[PDB]
Amino acid sequence: MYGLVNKAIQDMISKHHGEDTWEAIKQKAGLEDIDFFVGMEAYSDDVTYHLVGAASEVLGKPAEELLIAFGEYWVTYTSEEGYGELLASAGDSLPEFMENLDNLHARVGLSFPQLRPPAFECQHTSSKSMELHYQSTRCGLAPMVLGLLHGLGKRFQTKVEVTQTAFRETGEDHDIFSIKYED
Ligand code: HEM
Ligand code: NA
Ligand SMILES: [Xe]
Repeated sequence: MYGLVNKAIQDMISKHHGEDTWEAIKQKAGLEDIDFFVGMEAYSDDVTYHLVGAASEVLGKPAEELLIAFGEYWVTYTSEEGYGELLASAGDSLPEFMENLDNLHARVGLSFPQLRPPAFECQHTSSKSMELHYQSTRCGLAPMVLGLLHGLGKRFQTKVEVTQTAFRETGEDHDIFSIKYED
């Protein structure tokens, strides 16, 4: 994934647990050979998977719980590290935001030529609910989508309730989430 993602992980861990913990996790992840992540440079997806697993071991939290926290953090992080206007342009409510997500990644994709973004599709079931279809080239990030939806929730001052109804992990085609929302 692009370094921006790994910088964000480093930043979340450092701010919440301190630099000493961040150095232990980096060492454990097998990355001592990397002084710093380059935001606009492509890295092997392995770098990120090794960091999550090393953080899970060192911090004693399941990888899935860290991915939910990272998903909320990403909403705030991008807005403060050069992408606030891009975010604002994708809208001012949770559902309109999700409709634009493919289009937001296409814009991100101008500047990150080698991006493999997720694909998201909405089916609106009412003015207060939707089904969200998530398809990805990667495994295991559905829990990250749960935290991102909560970050967008805090962003738009909107109560959100998210329940996953289908799992790529239990053989289903792709992950589907059921979302209820409300001002
Ligand atoms: C301006 C804001 C954002 C920027 C600059 C950005 C950029 C990125 C980048 C660089 C990646 C890594 C992909 C790669 O290296 O191939 C990524 C992945 C991802 N992004 Fe976005 N992103 C933004 C906002 C969001 C938001 C708000 C969501 C909320 C759903 C989201 C959903 C995801 C997911 C689930 C992935 C995991 C990759 C996958 O599933 O295959 N992004 N994004
Ligand atoms: Na990576
Ligand atoms: Xe992300």
